[PDB]
Amino acid sequence: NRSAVRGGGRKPWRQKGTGRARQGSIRSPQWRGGGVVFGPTPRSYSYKFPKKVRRLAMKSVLSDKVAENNLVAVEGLSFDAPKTKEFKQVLANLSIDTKVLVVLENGNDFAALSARNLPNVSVVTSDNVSVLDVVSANKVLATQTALTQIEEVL
Amino acid sequence: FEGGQTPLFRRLPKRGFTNINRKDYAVVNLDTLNRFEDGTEVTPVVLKEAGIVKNEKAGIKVLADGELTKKLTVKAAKFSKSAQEAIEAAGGSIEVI
Amino acid sequence: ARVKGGTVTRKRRKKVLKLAKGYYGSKHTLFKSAKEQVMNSYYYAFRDRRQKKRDFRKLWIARINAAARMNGLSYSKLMHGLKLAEIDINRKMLADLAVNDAAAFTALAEQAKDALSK
RNA sequence: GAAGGGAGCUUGACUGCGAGACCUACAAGUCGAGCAGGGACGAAAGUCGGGCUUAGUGAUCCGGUGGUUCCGCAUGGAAGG
RNA sequence: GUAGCGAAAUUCCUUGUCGGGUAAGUUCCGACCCGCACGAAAGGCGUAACGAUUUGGGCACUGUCUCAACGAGAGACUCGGUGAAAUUUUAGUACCUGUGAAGAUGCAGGUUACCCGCGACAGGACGGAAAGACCCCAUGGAGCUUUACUGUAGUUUGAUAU
RNA sequence: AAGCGACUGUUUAUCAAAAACACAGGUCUCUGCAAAAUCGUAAGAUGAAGUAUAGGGGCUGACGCCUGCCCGGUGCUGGAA
RNA sequence: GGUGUAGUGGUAGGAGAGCGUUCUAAGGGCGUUGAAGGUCGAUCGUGAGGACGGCUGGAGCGCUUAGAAGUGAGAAUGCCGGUAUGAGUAGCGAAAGACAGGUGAGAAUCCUGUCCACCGUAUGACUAAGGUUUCCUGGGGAAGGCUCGUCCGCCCAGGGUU
RNA sequence: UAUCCGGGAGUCAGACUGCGAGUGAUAAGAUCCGUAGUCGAAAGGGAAACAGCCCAGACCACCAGCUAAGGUCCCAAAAUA
RNA sequence: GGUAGCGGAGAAAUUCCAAACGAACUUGGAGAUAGCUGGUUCUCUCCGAAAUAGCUUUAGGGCUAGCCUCGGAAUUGAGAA
RNA sequence: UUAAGUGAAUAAGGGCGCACGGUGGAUGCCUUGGCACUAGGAGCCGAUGAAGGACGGGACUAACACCGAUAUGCUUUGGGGAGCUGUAAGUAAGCUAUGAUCCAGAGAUUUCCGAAUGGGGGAACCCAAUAUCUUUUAUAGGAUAUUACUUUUCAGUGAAUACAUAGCUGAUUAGAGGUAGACGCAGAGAACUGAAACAUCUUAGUACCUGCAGGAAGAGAAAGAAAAUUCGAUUCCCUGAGUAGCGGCGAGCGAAACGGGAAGAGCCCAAACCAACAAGCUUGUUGGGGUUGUAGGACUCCGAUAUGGUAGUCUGUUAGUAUAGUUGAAGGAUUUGGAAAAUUCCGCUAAAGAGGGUGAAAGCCCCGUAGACGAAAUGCUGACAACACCUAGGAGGAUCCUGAGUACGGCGGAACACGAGAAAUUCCGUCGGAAUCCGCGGGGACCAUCCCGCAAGGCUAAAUACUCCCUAGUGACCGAUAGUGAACCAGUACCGUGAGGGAAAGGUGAAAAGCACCCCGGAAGGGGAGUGAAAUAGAUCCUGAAACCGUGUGCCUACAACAAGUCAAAGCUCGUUAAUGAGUGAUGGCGUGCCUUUUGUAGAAUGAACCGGCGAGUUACGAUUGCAUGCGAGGUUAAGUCGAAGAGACGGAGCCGCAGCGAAAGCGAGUCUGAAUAGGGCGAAUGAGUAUGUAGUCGUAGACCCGAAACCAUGUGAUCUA
Ligand SMILES: [K+]
Ligand SMILES: [K+]
Ligand SMILES: [K+]
Ligand SMILES: [K+]
Ligand SMILES: [K+]
Ligand SMILES: [K+]
Ligand SMILES: [K+]
Ligand SMILES: [K+]
Ligand SMILES: [K+]
Ligand SMILES: [K+]
Ligand SMILES: [K+]
Ligand SMILES: [K+]
Ligand SMILES: [K+]
Ligand SMILES: [K+]
Ligand SMILES: [K+]
Ligand SMILES: [K+]
Ligand SMILES: [K+]
Ligand SMILES: [K+]
Ligand SMILES: [K+]
Ligand SMILES: [K+]
Ligand SMILES: [K+]
Ligand SMILES: [K+]
Ligand SMILES: [K+]
Ligand SMILES: [K+]
Ligand SMILES: [K+]
Ligand SMILES: [K+]
Ligand SMILES: [K+]
Ligand SMILES: [K+]
Ligand SMILES: [K+]
Ligand SMILES: [K+]
Ligand SMILES: [K+]
Ligand SMILES: [K+]
Ligand SMILES: [K+]
Ligand SMILES: [K+]
Ligand SMILES: [K+]
Ligand SMILES: [K+]
Ligand SMILES: [K+]
Ligand SMILES: [K+]
Ligand SMILES: [K+]
Ligand SMILES: [K+]
Ligand SMILES: [K+]
Ligand SMILES: [K+]
Ligand SMILES: [K+]
Ligand SMILES: [K+]
Ligand SMILES: [K+]
Ligand SMILES: [K+]
Ligand SMILES: [K+]
Ligand SMILES: [K+]
Ligand SMILES: [K+]
Ligand SMILES: [K+]
Ligand SMILES: [K+]
Ligand SMILES: [K+]
Ligand SMILES: [K+]
Ligand SMILES: [K+]
Ligand SMILES: [K+]
Ligand SMILES: [Mg+2]
Ligand SMILES: [Mg+2]
Ligand SMILES: [Mg+2]
Ligand SMILES: [Mg+2]
Ligand SMILES: [Mg+2]
Ligand SMILES: [Mg+2]
Ligand SMILES: [Mg+2]
Ligand SMILES: [Mg+2]
Ligand SMILES: [Mg+2]
Ligand SMILES: [Mg+2]
Ligand SMILES: [Mg+2]
Ligand SMILES: [Mg+2]
Ligand SMILES: [Mg+2]
Ligand SMILES: [Mg+2]
Ligand SMILES: [Mg+2]
Ligand SMILES: [Mg+2]
Ligand SMILES: [Mg+2]
Ligand SMILES: [Mg+2]
Ligand SMILES: [Mg+2]
Ligand SMILES: [Mg+2]
Ligand SMILES: [Mg+2]
Ligand SMILES: [Mg+2]
Ligand SMILES: [Mg+2]
Ligand SMILES: [Mg+2]
Ligand SMILES: [Mg+2]
Ligand SMILES: [Mg+2]
Ligand SMILES: [Mg+2]
Ligand SMILES: [Mg+2]
Ligand SMILES: [Mg+2]
Ligand SMILES: [Mg+2]
Ligand SMILES: [Mg+2]
Ligand SMILES: [Mg+2]
Ligand SMILES: [Mg+2]
Ligand SMILES: [Mg+2]
Ligand SMILES: [Mg+2]
Ligand SMILES: [Mg+2]
Ligand SMILES: [Mg+2]
Ligand SMILES: [Mg+2]
Ligand SMILES: [Mg+2]
Ligand SMILES: [Mg+2]
Ligand SMILES: [Mg+2]
Ligand SMILES: [Mg+2]
Ligand SMILES: [Mg+2]
Ligand SMILES: [Mg+2]
Ligand SMILES: [Mg+2]
Ligand SMILES: [Mg+2]
Ligand SMILES: [Mg+2]
Ligand SMILES: [Mg+2]
Ligand SMILES: [Mg+2]
Ligand SMILES: [Mg+2]
Ligand SMILES: [Mg+2]
Ligand SMILES: [Mg+2]
Ligand SMILES: [Mg+2]
Ligand SMILES: [Mg+2]
Ligand SMILES: [Mg+2]
Ligand SMILES: [Mg+2]
Ligand SMILES: [Mg+2]
Ligand SMILES: [Mg+2]
Ligand SMILES: [Mg+2]
Ligand SMILES: [Mg+2]
Ligand SMILES: [Mg+2]
Ligand SMILES: [Mg+2]
Ligand SMILES: [Mg+2]
Ligand SMILES: [Mg+2]
Ligand SMILES: [Mg+2]
Ligand SMILES: [Mg+2]
Ligand SMILES: [Mg+2]
Ligand SMILES: [Mg+2]
Repeated sequence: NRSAVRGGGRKPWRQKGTGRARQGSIRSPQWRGGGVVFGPTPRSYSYKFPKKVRRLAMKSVLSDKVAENNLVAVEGLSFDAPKTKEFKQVLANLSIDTKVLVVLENGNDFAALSARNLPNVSVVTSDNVSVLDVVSANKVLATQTALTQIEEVL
Repeated sequence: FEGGQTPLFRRLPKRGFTNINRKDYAVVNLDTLNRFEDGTEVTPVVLKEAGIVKNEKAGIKVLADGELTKKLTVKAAKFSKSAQEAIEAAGGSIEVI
Repeated sequence: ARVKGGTVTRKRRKKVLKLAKGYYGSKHTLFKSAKEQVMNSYYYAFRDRRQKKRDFRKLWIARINAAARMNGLSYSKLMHGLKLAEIDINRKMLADLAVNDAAAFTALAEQAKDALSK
């Protein structure tokens, strides 16, 4: 704003006589290079909902997936070593081709690594799952242990 | 502001004072006491756990607004005379903690 | 999230200028003069869509009057006679008959005069 | 039919109020039957909360005087409210 | 309120009255004194010399004027070169009378007027230039004054310490 | 020939050069020296390496003739019951 | 959705519903077989506005739903830039130049010569300050020079202060 | 349609005409009230032009019709009724 | 070379102090304050004022009321003619 | 033929439409650079000469960059492996597998000015002294080292003056100055402004100035908070709360404790007393001793010579880490094309589908990324060890010690939210002036009782504040009038005496392939010919709007009074988004611009020369209402911890609501007034709230934008003028 712009202290010309429009500073907002009136300022956009509303939202997305039958539960995801080709074959076996949220229990590092690089796959741990993740994903591929941990969390 | 006419607060006089030793009590009524079972021992801790009284202020005072129906032993900072009569007529008892 | 001027300004002003085609000099070249003139044109256009009805009724009345005089009658007497005779042909059709079908207009005038006599 | 005038006795030129009204931007202003307390006059009815009615007045802050079963910075006092 | 001076750099009434000067003098000079409202160091009165001081008269001198005429040069004017500015709502931008925010190129009625220029003038465009300095207002500003209010530097007086 | 200013000077750079300022002269008053006065919080300076025939301040303004009355009021100066 | 009846001027101002701009998310698309942008057109909607063609252009951009705003200009003697009007107009800044010859693409303006004219207690000759290479030599004629320029205190390259 | 409750205002320069008064001079396009209208914030028709007068309130299209004020010899629609 | 802005200097004019001096210039407080003037950008639909009262160091400002708008509650329907 | 009547066409110029140019630089797209932050690092540099400069160094050298007479660089240790001699072309001359250029660590050199310090001085210049060395036969000349001031310590000399001291000399010691326009503490300290005026008050202990600093600072180990009975240094966050209070009781100002968290750490002296030393039984130095409020300590008795700890150390050893790096998967064809990454067909890779570049849009072409690996040298951190420094229990009180011109009081100021007020508590100046354990201070005047504590001495990490810089990133942040003033040789040009003010200016093309040659011309500039996908991409170079200027012409225009239009319309010309079409338009009707401000403006009231761009109700924190969602007599978490700068989880301290009435004690569906079971007021009967989102309005902030004359505080000016 005009206070922050460089310079602009003195009065450009006397109040009367010159025949020009009266001015106070070369940095006034109407001047080329003058300060900005209002405009963006640093601030936070984040707010918090009531805990009960948060919980209802999470339950709602998960319930919606189940009702549409887009929730695919697998007995377990084990990879001796991380290999994206093997995980891609796993998706094919499960017949999942659209966007998928892969929910893994904590510590399943090989599964997580092998899946993450696939363009349509979003990997999240059962302890860290959010409304946005579930809603974004068209299908939810979850392991049975992950579902157990989710049920405990909620 | 009233454009120079003497504002209302200026017209009106100050009044009263605040007692330094002022004591306010968290109020409880017989209808709320009905939420408990017969023979139950009602206590400030019990009320706080039940969530009926989150802030007890100087203490719990029991009032006789509603009709009590359960026998209870009630412990509180104070009791209104009507409240004590109602509790005791219901077969309960009152103790001034 | 800055929204610079863009092209909406030019688009809007160009619409006004196109509306002002044919005006005299700056009144079609310059946006401010053009807009001021286009507004007056709108005022005149709305006002004239009403005045136009008046003008043509006036024209028809004058032509009917000339034809009635030739047939031995004034415009006013002709219209009074037609109303008596229950003729609902309006002034537009009457003026058209006077200019184009003189015989038909004369027949209308005869019936009007007969009604007046009765 | 006095609200004008005179005489006797008096102090209602009362205390706590006050349904309901008028007036009104507000703050204010005006009228009020009636209830209770305790009275004046009158045999009684009953009248009396000043004067025939309408002017004779000034918000708040601050301070003085009197009363008060109110408060009293650990407690009892006090200081001060 | 003395001396002195006085219609004055002071006299409103006032071009006071009288005399001088002029054919004619609200100015000027001399005098008078009802000094609206002179006056003795914010000096009174007078004064040789001095003054790009103010005032009146005279001689000389003249285009200052009667009353304008001619001539020289620079600009202006034509041509070649170079080439701004203030102003500017758009303008195909008449006159009279009237009307209208009461003073019209633009509105009404009437009149006049072929199209485009060039050299001149300045009546109008309430012409340009400067958000009027006059006037009023703002619970504006600034400089200044004082026996305005409240302070205060200094100056001084007392107690006290050294 | 009259007014004003004695005079030479000085002044509003850029609308006023004058009758305005200065001036020599007059007068009043302060100041005994670390003088008074002034700059400075102070130190330190000017006054002045001067000393009442000197220095500061106020007024008047060459020269000539003169400068009347009032000390109640306000200042200053002195007094001290 | 249909019918009927009624209603629909409007400043300050209140309410409602929309258009368009940039960006984010998601989805679904379009683009060297030509995106955005620009331009023209006789196109659509009740309005802000939306399409579709031709041309230009040469690499990014729509659409639907939701979200966030530096979100819409014609006026502030507004700021910046560009370009007009006045206008081929004012002005071209105290004074004498003439002609012959030369140079050169081009000469009133540069060089040479002759005459003429001007200053001469200066417009001459020295120096201090200040300026700071403007000095000399050879080139140049974009710009600067109030015209012109072959020329210059200008530009280019060398050199010069013992 | 009135109330009452609440959110958001703007307005505190008014003008003229008719009628009733004051001030003024029984002047003012004056001034100050009361009352009605219009303008303000209202386009259209009439009053030559002419905010406030007369008629009349524009959501739009029409080269249809009937009227209001005001008009009908020509400009200029309609009676040389 | 010296004197510097709460200042200097002034033969005194508010006169000079770097082309505007009743208080220099520059930067900062600073986006001073401005009941004052100017400006404030797309569209359509519904409704639509006021220029008054009271009080005001108040009079071209402001506050409450009056007049407008949006939502709501309720009624023995209380409004208008 | 005569007469009467009618009578087109022509354009000196102009208008409209259209087409094509020019000018100019809007728009679109793009980006060298910015903006706001996050994580980590680093938080100082200087007499061992700094920050910042001047002048120099290149084969050519004007500028920038780098370097300093060892000058476009030197040495050394590592990295890297083919070109390299900057910008920056062009020559010219060279270097490089004997490993160059280049990258990182360490080191050498580092002119002159500048605190600048041998002296001087108008910065980058001048002139010296001493000693050694050097040139000359010799003087002159040259090089090197030392030579400021003050402070510390020491030594010698040494006055008035006898001793002395002062001074002087030398040696020794550590300071000066600059910053990072930030943060901290302190001294000094405004005004505009608000209060609708203004003085108390507010702005505000703010801006400015000055001092001192440190990487943080400050505070800090109770003469405390309290009175639930208890807590146990300090700091900071949430909350208490806009409460209690202060206040021309106005405008406004405004806590603290409790509670919840972040982080946590406690220690030294003085004194008593002891030992030694020295002088003059005390009195100073040294060492021991001892350190406190359930009083401690001395001192006297006993018993232990351990047990633990540390906020120490250029002490190593070790690990990790920072400063270069190495490695790192997978595609070919077909169509369009100048060019493929695009299209189409089949593949392949993925712990790598982050990103950037490549002739258009690439997982598989390149640089990269995931992942793996890597350090000679120098820092940093952590451990381990070493060294070092702290670290005693019990019982007695006879006596001694436990901070004096202090605490405190009067007067005058100031700080505490608290403006002298009833005013504690803290501090300053001045004066007066205590007690000391049976003692002293505090618990908001004061006293008594009770409780809590032990001043007048010192030190102390962490949580906290800030970012000039460095490294790695992020963004519903900017995209050349924006974003830093500065994307570009910017604090430059330019302006000013000076302080100081302060710009403008980005884009050819994929690649210069930057138009050989020819032609007009003195050139400039053009036309060909070429390059190119494109030259109307030709360097004023992407796109190329509008104003403005011009060329061509389809229609109209020289009897007309014109806010320039609109309505009606002949004629002429032309044929589209094919529409009851388009351009022009004789002629006729109606008709005084836009805006602002007004009772009223065409107004002869204001604003705009035109065009383009830019240019004004926003955000944060609170209040309140509507709408929406969740829960519902309940609702909800704040700070903080974990987590991607996310969601989310935990966190119930706290806030709102469920009870009101009263000034208050207090009572309570009632309560207050009152003598009152009266009346009346406010409430209940007669219940919905709360968290969040969103919108309207308001408050605090510049608060919709622009505008004063002015006020105040540092500085710069006597080159004009007095
Ligand atoms: K006289
Ligand atoms: K006089
Ligand atoms: K005479
Ligand atoms: K004279
Ligand atoms: K003179
Ligand atoms: K003459
Ligand atoms: K007017
Ligand atoms: K004229
Ligand atoms: K002034
Ligand atoms: K004089
Ligand atoms: K004199
Ligand atoms: K004299
Ligand atoms: K003179
Ligand atoms: K003078
Ligand atoms: K004299
Ligand atoms: K004197
Ligand atoms: K005097
Ligand atoms: K004198
Ligand atoms: K006297
Ligand atoms: K006296
Ligand atoms: K197009
Ligand atoms: K904005
Ligand atoms: K403008
Ligand atoms: K021009
Ligand atoms: K021109
Ligand atoms: K030459
Ligand atoms: K309302
Ligand atoms: K009237
Ligand atoms: K002078
Ligand atoms: K023509
Ligand atoms: K120096
Ligand atoms: K900083
Ligand atoms: K003040
Ligand atoms: K005010
Ligand atoms: K510290
Ligand atoms: K608060
Ligand atoms: K006040
Ligand atoms: K010890
Ligand atoms: K490639
Ligand atoms: K790529
Ligand atoms: K290391
Ligand atoms: K106090
Ligand atoms: K205490
Ligand atoms: K304590
Ligand atoms: K191109
Ligand atoms: K044309
Ligand atoms: K016409
Ligand atoms: K005017
Ligand atoms: K009662
Ligand atoms: K009651
Ligand atoms: K709700
Ligand atoms: K809300
Ligand atoms: K603001
Ligand atoms: K606001
Ligand atoms: K000077
Ligand atoms: Mg500033
Ligand atoms: Mg002008
Ligand atoms: Mg900017
Ligand atoms: Mg714009
Ligand atoms: Mg009609
Ligand atoms: Mg007490
Ligand atoms: Mg107490
Ligand atoms: Mg006379
Ligand atoms: Mg005479
Ligand atoms: Mg006199
Ligand atoms: Mg005198
Ligand atoms: Mg005199
Ligand atoms: Mg000419
Ligand atoms: Mg008139
Ligand atoms: Mg007229
Ligand atoms: Mg006209
Ligand atoms: Mg005019
Ligand atoms: Mg004028
Ligand atoms: Mg004015
Ligand atoms: Mg004189
Ligand atoms: Mg003289
Ligand atoms: Mg002058
Ligand atoms: Mg003069
Ligand atoms: Mg005098
Ligand atoms: Mg209507
Ligand atoms: Mg775009
Ligand atoms: Mg904007
Ligand atoms: Mg503009
Ligand atoms: Mg002319
Ligand atoms: Mg000349
Ligand atoms: Mg001479
Ligand atoms: Mg020369
Ligand atoms: Mg030459
Ligand atoms: Mg020339
Ligand atoms: Mg009037
Ligand atoms: Mg109005
Ligand atoms: Mg009308
Ligand atoms: Mg009007
Ligand atoms: Mg009819
Ligand atoms: Mg007719
Ligand atoms: Mg007749
Ligand atoms: Mg004066
Ligand atoms: Mg000057
Ligand atoms: Mg301020
Ligand atoms: Mg309406
Ligand atoms: Mg008042
Ligand atoms: Mg090597
Ligand atoms: Mg030196
Ligand atoms: Mg004020
Ligand atoms: Mg440090
Ligand atoms: Mg690879
Ligand atoms: Mg492919
Ligand atoms: Mg205080
Ligand atoms: Mg004291
Ligand atoms: Mg005390
Ligand atoms: Mg204790
Ligand atoms: Mg710390
Ligand atoms: Mg810029
Ligand atoms: Mg651009
Ligand atoms: Mg700039
Ligand atoms: Mg092109
Ligand atoms: Mg171009
Ligand atoms: Mg004619
Ligand atoms: Mg003609
Ligand atoms: Mg007016
Ligand atoms: Mg104008
Ligand atoms: Mg100076
Ligand atoms: Mg000097």
